[PDB]
Amino acid sequence: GAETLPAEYAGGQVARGARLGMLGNADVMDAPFSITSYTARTIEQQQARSVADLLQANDPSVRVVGGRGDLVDSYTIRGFSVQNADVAFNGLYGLLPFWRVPIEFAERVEVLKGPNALLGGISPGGSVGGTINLVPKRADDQPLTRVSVDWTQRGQLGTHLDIGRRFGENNAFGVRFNGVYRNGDTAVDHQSREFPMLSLGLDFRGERLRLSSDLLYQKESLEGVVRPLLTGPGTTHIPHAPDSKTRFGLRDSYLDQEDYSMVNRGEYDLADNLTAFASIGGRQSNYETIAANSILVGNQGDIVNSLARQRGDRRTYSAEVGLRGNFDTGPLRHDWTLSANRLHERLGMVYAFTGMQSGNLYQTSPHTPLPDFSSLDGSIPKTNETDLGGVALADRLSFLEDRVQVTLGVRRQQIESRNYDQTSGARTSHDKRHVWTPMASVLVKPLQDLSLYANYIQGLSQGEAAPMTAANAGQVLAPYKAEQYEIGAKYDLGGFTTTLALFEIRKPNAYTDASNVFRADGEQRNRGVELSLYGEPLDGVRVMAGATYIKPEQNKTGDPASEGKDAPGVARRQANLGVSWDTPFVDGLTLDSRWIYTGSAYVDSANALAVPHWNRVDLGAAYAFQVAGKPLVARANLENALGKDYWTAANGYLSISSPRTLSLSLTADF
Repeated sequence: GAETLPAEYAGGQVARGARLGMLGNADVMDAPFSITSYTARTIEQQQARSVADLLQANDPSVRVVGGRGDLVDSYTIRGFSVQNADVAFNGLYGLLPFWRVPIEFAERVEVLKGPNALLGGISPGGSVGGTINLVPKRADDQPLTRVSVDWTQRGQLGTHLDIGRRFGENNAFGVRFNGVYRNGDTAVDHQSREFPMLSLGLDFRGERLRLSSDLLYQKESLEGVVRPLLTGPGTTHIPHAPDSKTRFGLRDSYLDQEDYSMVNRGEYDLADNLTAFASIGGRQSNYETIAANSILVGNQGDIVNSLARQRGDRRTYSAEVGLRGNFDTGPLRHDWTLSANRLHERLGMVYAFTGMQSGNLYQTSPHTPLPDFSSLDGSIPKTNETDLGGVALADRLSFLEDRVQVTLGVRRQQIESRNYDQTSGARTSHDKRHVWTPMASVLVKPLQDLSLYANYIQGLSQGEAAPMTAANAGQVLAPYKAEQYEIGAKYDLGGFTTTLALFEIRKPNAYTDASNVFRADGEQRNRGVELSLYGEPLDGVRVMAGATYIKPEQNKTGDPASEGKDAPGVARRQANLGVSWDTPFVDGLTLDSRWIYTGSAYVDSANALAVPHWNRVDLGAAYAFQVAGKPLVARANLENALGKDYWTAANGYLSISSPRTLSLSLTADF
């Protein structure tokens, strides 16, 4: 089935299948893309709380800008920025917590590398680096009553309930509830965090009919918000990163971020060569913050913090409907999908920038004045409306008993947004566009467990508005069409798998020329090679290793200083090594270690400002034992065990690393 949960691979850390958007789930060995699915088992073993926690620790292709002390995580994949708002939910956009996705309710977190506009449409934030997909927990036939308690430096106390029950004749119905409450001081100076979460995974399992509904409520409240460090006019060197426990932003910043959503999905088998599917969901996202970005002033660590209040009221609806079928034109099997999607968003977004307070990278900021932001009080007016919707047809041609697979598709994508000024209410822009966007893949299986593949596919981003400073101010440009070519090979030796991939991704780039006209005349050309090994190559020894190399070229700019230079915030070299070891010498004891490597990178387009490479080491331990007949598991996770302080580079700013962070938990199944 297209929505069948793919099985766990050897080792139980990753799965052997992942979603290919409108196409449904495909086995890794049948997918002409680089897909990785991390399992709930990994999530629980590493005590990962967010998508960022999981992905940066295990995946060679994914690095996190922002981080858990900040209000937002974003993800660099294949040398392109991926917004947390572009994280899909069973393939649907716009239904997960906007700024940072929690995963304690997640059965799977999947990564499809590279653009994928044919498979799932444009994503709302316009990301093209890759599509992260969450699969929610479902109720197993065997009843589950799981309670865990946990502690995290410095005083975060947590409880997590995971309760699953099936009812009705033949267990047709399923109910899975996750509830988390986590509250206390974080590991960063003068920061505390409250986090309630509630989730329900409901499903109906019928003969010709499958239904599901997911409800999520989540809220993150921070006292103290870590924020980027921006480069300044006369920045000549990047100062060395402060101690990660230091908090050099606005002392009395706060965040209150709330999201709740519901999404109903279903399938109906019209015949056993035809299935209809539909989804409809909505999300409310409430945003409140006062915080400051830090800006370098001078070169020896002085900063000025620039304060801001922001408020957001965001209302999103997201739907899809379609048919999946199959027939035969002789020796060719056709597996076709016709699919339409529709996203509509109403956004109220107000902001005011006031306050410029002196500070220093190496000093936790003192209590400082909060300017009066009373004007933004009251009702949040509407400032944006967005409507995205497309129709897509795709055909997977199988021949020679599935050893050769050719997939083709085309999508017509509709993009439409309106903007309204926050103070005056005036209509400032109405962008409306449509683009066709196709794909073609070929996958050949010379050996039953060796796949070779190639794909071509595109990414779509909405065009930018020319800044208020340019000779076409406020004009909204046509959408940016990214193009991916990829080839690679996957080899599955039973207990472990090796992959390789070579890709190029080209995408237009917008800047203002010498005539002060804003145009999309730049191009980024990212070519890369990716190597991966995962699985259980020895009994009780699970390994997840990988390495990436990319040349991220600014192969078309207007300036000789940046022409042909590296895209900022994209290291050329990155690597991950994870080992999980069941000790034959203690019963129930498992030890884990991870090494995360990120090469040097640049923050500026002329590449005059380099930040160093960095290394992170995690250590973990899990102890499984019985009391009164119940299974219990005590766990420890030590992130950034060496207490390394480092900058993660981005385009014009840097995110400070998180400190050494120990988390302890006890889990009991009743």
